[PDB]
Amino acid sequence: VNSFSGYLKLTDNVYIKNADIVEEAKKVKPTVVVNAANVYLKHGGGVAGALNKATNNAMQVESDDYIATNGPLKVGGSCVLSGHNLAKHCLHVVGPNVNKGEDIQLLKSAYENFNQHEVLLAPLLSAGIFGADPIHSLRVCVDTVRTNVYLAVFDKNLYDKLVSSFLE
Repeated sequence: VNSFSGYLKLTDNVYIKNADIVEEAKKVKPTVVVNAANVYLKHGGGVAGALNKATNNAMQVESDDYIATNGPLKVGGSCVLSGHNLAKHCLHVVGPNVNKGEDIQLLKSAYENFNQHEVLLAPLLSAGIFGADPIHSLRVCVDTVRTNVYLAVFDKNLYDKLVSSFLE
């Protein structure tokens, strides 16, 4: 349980590894895995699509049920649902999509949800199709999160850029 191996320390509580977050979740068995969700919890692509596919659509079925009760999430908000076979819990967090004009300030609010959980396996929020600068997103993470965060970054080129920008 929570057997993280091969992570590089960035700060006392933020670690990083060049790895696939789905493969890590299966090896590590974490208490919490974080999903880079959208407000409708439609796990179509990116991290969200990969995590959902690894549950063979169990996560989407549960998410559809939650959205029928609560309506859409808010940007900056989150919900804790089942982790299915990847984790005990999955924390679905909505970061801002700056392509759509959503406020980059809200990325702080997004990361703040991490502080309700003592250890998390997570991706960088608001990267990819959400349009934010990933190095900037890591800055906000290390400024905001006070609990133990293990970040999985798939792209080796981006991984090297991140480790350079933080330790060089």
